[PDB]
Amino acid sequence: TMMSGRPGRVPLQFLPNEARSLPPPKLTDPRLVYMGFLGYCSGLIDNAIRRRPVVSAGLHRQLLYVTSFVFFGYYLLKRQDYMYALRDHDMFAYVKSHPEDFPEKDKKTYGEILEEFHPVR
Amino acid sequence: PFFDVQKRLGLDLDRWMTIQSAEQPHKIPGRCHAFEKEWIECAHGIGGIRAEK
Amino acid sequence: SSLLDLIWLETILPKTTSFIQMKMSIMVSNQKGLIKLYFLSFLITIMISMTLFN
Amino acid sequence: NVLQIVRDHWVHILVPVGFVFGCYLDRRSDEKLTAFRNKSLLFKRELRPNEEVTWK
Amino acid sequence: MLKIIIPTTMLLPMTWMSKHNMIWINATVHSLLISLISLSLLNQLGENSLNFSLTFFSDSLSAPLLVLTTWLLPLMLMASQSHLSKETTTRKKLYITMLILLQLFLIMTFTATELILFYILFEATLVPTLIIITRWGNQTERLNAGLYFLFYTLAGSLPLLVALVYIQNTTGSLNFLIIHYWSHPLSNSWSNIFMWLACIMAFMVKMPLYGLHLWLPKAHVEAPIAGSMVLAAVLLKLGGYGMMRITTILNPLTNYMAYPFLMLSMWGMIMTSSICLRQTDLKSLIAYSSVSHMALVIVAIMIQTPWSFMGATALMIAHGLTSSMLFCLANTNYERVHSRTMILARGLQTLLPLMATWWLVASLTNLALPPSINLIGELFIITASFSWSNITIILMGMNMMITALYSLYMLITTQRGKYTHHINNIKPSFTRENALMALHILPLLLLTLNPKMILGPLY
Amino acid sequence: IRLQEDPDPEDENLYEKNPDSHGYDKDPIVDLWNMRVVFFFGFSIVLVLGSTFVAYLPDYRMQEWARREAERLVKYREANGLPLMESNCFDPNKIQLPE
Amino acid sequence: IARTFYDGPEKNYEKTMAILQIEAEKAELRLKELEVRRLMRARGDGPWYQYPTIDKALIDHSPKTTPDN
Amino acid sequence: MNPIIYTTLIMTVMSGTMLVMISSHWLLIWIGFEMNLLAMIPVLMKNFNPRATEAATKYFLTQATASMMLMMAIIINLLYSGQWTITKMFNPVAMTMMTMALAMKLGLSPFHFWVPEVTQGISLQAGLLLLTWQKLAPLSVLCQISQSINPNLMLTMAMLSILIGGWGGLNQTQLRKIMAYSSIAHMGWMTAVLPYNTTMTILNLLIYITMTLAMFMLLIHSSATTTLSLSHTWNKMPVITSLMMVTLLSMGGLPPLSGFMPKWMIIQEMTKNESIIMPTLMAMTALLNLYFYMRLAYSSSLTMFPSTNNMKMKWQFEHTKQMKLLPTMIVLSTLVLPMTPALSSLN
Amino acid sequence: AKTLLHKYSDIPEGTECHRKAYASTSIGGATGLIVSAYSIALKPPASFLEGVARTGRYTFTSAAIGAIFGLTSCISAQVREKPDDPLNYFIGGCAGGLTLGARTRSYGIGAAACAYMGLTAALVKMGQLEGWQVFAEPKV
Ligand SMILES: CCCCCCCCCCCCCCCCCC(=O)OC[C@H](COP(=O)([O-])OCC(O)COP(=O)([O-])OC[C@@H](COC(=O)CCCCCCCCCCCCCCCCC)OC(=O)CCCCCCCCCCCCCCCCC)OC(=O)CCCCCCCCCCCCCCCCC
Ligand SMILES: CCCCCCCCCCCCCCCCC[C@@H](O)O[C@H](CO[C@H](O)CCCCCCCCCCCCCCC)COP(=O)(O)OCC[N+](C)(C)C
Repeated sequence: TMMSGRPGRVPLQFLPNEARSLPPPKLTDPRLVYMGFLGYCSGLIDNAIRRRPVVSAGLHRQLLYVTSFVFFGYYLLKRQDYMYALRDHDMFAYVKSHPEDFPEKDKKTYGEILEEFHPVR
Repeated sequence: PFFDVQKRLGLDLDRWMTIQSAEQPHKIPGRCHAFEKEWIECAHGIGGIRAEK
Repeated sequence: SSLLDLIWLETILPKTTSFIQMKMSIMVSNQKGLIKLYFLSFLITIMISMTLFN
Repeated sequence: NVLQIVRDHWVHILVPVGFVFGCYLDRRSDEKLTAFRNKSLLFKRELRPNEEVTWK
Repeated sequence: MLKIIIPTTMLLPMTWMSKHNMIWINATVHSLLISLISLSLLNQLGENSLNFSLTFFSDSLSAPLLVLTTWLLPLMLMASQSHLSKETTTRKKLYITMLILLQLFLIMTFTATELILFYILFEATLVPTLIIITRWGNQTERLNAGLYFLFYTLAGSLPLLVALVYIQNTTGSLNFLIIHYWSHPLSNSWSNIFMWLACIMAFMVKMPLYGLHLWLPKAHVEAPIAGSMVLAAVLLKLGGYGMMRITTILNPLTNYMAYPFLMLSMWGMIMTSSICLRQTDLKSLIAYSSVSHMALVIVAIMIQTPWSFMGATALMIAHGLTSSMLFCLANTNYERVHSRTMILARGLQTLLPLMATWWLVASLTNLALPPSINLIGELFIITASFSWSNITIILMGMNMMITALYSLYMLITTQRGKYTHHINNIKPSFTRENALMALHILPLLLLTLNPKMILGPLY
Repeated sequence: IRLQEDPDPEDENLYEKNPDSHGYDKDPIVDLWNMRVVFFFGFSIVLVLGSTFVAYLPDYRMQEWARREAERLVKYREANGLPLMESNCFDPNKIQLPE
Repeated sequence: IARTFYDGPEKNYEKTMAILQIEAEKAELRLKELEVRRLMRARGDGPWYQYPTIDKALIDHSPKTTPDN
Repeated sequence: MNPIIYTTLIMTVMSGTMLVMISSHWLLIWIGFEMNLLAMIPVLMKNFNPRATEAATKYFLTQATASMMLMMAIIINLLYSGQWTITKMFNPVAMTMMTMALAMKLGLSPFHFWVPEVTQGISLQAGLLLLTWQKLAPLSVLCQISQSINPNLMLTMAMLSILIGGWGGLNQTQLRKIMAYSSIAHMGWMTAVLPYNTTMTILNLLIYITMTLAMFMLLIHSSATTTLSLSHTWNKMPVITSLMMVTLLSMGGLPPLSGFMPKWMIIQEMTKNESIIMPTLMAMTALLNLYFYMRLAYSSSLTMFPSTNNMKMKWQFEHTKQMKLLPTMIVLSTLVLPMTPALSSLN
Repeated sequence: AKTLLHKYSDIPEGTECHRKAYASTSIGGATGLIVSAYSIALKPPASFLEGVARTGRYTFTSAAIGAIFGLTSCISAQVREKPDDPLNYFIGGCAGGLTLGARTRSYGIGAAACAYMGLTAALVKMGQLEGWQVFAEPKV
């Protein structure tokens, strides 16, 4: 468990207060569109299993499938983005705090670096 | 895995019984109350790895 | 065609592997469903784990 | 009648509109990679009087 | 690449929404349109690749393969509608759906810019192919053929996944551009030897290498005609494309590790040609010819010189076209007499003259007849092998002689002689079959006219 | 017999019902239009138009550019007595060898 | 054809520069993240791998039956 | 069984598992396991027959032994530390006892025989509940105590589980025993990744639960318990066979289906920790599971087996009961590979 | 187990062939005893004498395989004067496979065992040389 038990973590909180400072996903996010596509596929499979006309029947039901998937996908994307932002924040802070462990190395050009040449023949 | 409903809701379901340095009936002390208190206070807030080291 | 393609290249990789897997499958699944037998197996496993794992 | 032809041949626009939508998404992908536009050492130049960007 | 990817994913709903008698017409017409659109990818650069976005890029190696895939889809539709007349509408649409899904996976495979996304797509191509074989194949052995194909490919490719994730952990990236610019020599150690083995063995199984090839006759003989066409023309070329791409990070260890694979390739080239000489089945003959040509391509990639890569690219494109055409011709014969035996139907020149002409042209391209791109690729590989060593010419000449022998043997056996007397149902060739052969053969000669389009990035 | 199974059907000949058939479909009109669209699109459009498009693709591979650059380099170098092909790809002054 | 269908070489050149910069930055970040994870797990002094310990708010500090706790 | 009694027993099983998941005290965790087992026995015996009675007896014996060993480990840990909280265990012997007990509860090899036996004994609904929920609880305990797990013992049991699952499934021809051996193999994968990333353990658990729910509900819909029974389903409802074939392909780990995501992530995570031989062996051994999934797919969808004469009456009639969330389980178990980076949300 | 492996590895690679053979024989005997115990538990014999016979047969087969592997590997390393070479372990593994084939009285089992055990033993030698680990310690 890497980030479980990180200080200041409220248990059973899907989205903390500090996540509000991040850009929310655009409603036309390709990931949101894919969640809607999953909802549509679920609706078609429902019609097929129940032996209704696949594309025509149950338009209200198919709409509910798509809407539920888009809703949950929006909140899932927010939580995923928050966790990744948290990971990057922690990593940058640790690198800043441990300079002796993450030292800046002098850059040498390829005119100074010597590399063995392996001919292909 | 661990859903800390007790911490979230402010409940106390078994944390009273977890340790022998906690509140006991009639203030009966444990055999190693002072040692356990010292160890808990030392290891508070630094995690398992640093606490063991 | 015959000796290599139809016979020996077939025997080395896919036929031998399939035969070994079939034999091991028969060995694993050939159980009488006797709780006495596989609880004795559990006892052996527990003793081995206690002794040979440190 | 005329309606039946549209009722039957409405599926012949799907691939063309897919091509158009793909071109649009290609342009959108290009417009997010404009961080070194007019900044490469080989191609950096001065802007013309009546142009805002070198390429789109 | 989205202007080519989205129209395929729109072929899907169009196929499922068109009428019951317009599925073949719609699919064929719009496949041809998508092929025409994909022809625009041939305008490549001399310095670098076409970096469309972060996810897709095109090169002089990817572009001809994409054009071949997009061109092969409508031909497969024509052959399929030949052999799937009595099927239900839903199952016809499912077959067309499998073909479209396979094309989409192949497009994204050739244009994927990361080794891991390339792996995901190049493994995703297995499912539609397996379904097509084991569902719409004719004989009993389609099930065993599908098992062989699937498990050979997966046993080859799982260590590749392990090696790819290991390399990502080691170097930070699997992007092809980054691993090309930040490549480092591979030191001679056991760990490096096994990394090299993981990668190369995945693609050698996909190729196939001689000794890892039995799945190929099993699957190519037992698949339906569209399955046979896509298995030989395109799916064999995923191995070559992958081996060309991944050998950036495998030097100089490729100089020392290529001896077993070169020996296997040269000797198995000889052996598979000799097998072709004595095959009682036509489809098996074409499959073993495919094995021999891919052995030559493996030799080219392993010797790994600028002249060998150009020959490898040319030979891959040429073999795709030629083998697809040969499979189509054999399938027309099979749809006449309902048997794959080569000596059952004879005198087909005096029963069907224009099909005899198509057989002649396909067999003349199968053997390297100048100035065809088949010969161009074979000759470039032979020249590079001659620079590698001077006995490769001995093996290459023997292979060319045997190739001519078995190609003309197939032609003479099927077309010449006297017709079988009791086969009285050889109806005249259909316009559909004639047009299929013409659409196979004309692009090959036009590619002869303009050969720099299929010589790869090293040109 | 071990099953109630259909007999194997006789092969269906497309020329019996439709003597002037192209082999695309059982229906004559659908068959004719399938032939027409295949021939038109494939042969005419793809073959002719794609071949001429590929023939007249712009010279983005820089063959003629490289030839003109080489002519300029050769003219300049032979005018001044310099070697036509430089002996080194990079500048040895920029290169720093180990001691 | 060049006017109607294609673009100038500058667009592809500078797009490749942008793509390469993004990919190089991502590779650097991946390697640095691996290093940080290794150090955090080995030492236990960062926000990661903070396995719980017993809360010291549970200790009862009131006088007991016996003076010596 | 009365419907009210049945739903209260289901709620008691769920309450025991939730007590295990939310407790911070080893005694309360043990109480949760006990409550789960006590309410779970009648669910297995819901349809009374000798096979159900035998399966319930074997399950009770195994789970009682595991609970006894678990309590012994808890007491030994208390002896050497005086701590009741569930954290890193302070005694290696207590940790070994705890690992053995939790592995016996989960069915990891060599504690696996009861899994195929009980699953074949009990009905399809009972097997669904068994596999899913009764894997859900002990894995949460293991994730809590992961930092003290012996890697050698855990990985040995995981590789044994993968091998045994593959081989047993190869031999089996009954659908419930096939499902049980598949379950053993998947538990092997999860516990193999357990000592490195509990997040990856949770991801594999969720994907496995989704695929298992879809598969068991398809079997319940088709009323098929053997291979030959499932071979008649193409002549009644060919859609169910196709969905089952796609789900079987997903379970075998073929890209780009959802079954590839856990294997991919686990291989990557173990490679980060300098494990190569173990991921390679694990990946190669899954070909056995794929083989018997493909053998099952040949019989049901890719080939048409002979049918009978009363299938005509079955055609005339229609399926009444509607499975809850079957389309959602079908979609989630096959089409969520492009949504892989949500495992950070899972973190 | 760990003690036996430590003894075998503490004997140097190309020296003390008798001690190497003794250590490998002990390891093989322990493995055979474990296999025989599981076989007795899972497939009960018809009699105590039959159980003892089966245990002895399995134990002797495993001990012979271990002794042949260790002796052959050490002798090959000694005569070739090339320690730290996987070929020695490959030869030992194929010799052990031939011993298994002789014990089972089957040429096919002998050949397959020679191939597989040779590859396994050579891989183990390569792992010792290169630092490969099977049960890797958690990090990262
Ligand atoms: C969108 C098009 C499709 C794209 C697919 C891409 C992937 C999507 C996945 C999910 C798809 C949604 C779910 C569909 C379920 C359909 C079930 C069904 O009944 O199908 C038949 C049904 C019609 O038949 P029916 O009247 O129901 O009669 C059925 C009887 O069985 C008829 O009787 P019968 O006996 O003749 O039928 C028997 C038949 C009946 O069997 C079926 O119909 C089953 C079909 C497959 C099961 C569903 C699998 C879902 C899992 C994901 C993978 C799907 C790939 C294939 C998708 C097929 C889609 C139909 O079974 C067989 O023949 C057995 C064959 C066994 C092998 C093949 C089956 C497995 C194929 C999939 C595995 C390979 C996956 C590879 C990996 C990659 C995946 C992406 O087809 C449809 O309704 C078509 C669905 C789509 C309609 C169009 C939707 C879009 C409309 C326009 C949108 C425009 C957008 C805006 C554009 C801009 C301009 C405006
Ligand atoms: C009507 C609209 C649609 C609704 C449909 C609902 C269906 C889903 C139901 C919602 C499930 C999530 C519950 C949200 C409220 C609970 C809040 C809490 O549970 O969230 C966090 C935890 O929530 C879950 O752990 C993560 C939720 C996300 C899981 C779904 C995505 C799984 C990844 C799959 C990727 C590929 C598929 C992509 C989705 C299709 C709390 O963290 P914590 O209490 O401290 O965890 C302790 C244990 N740990 C640390 C070991 C983890």
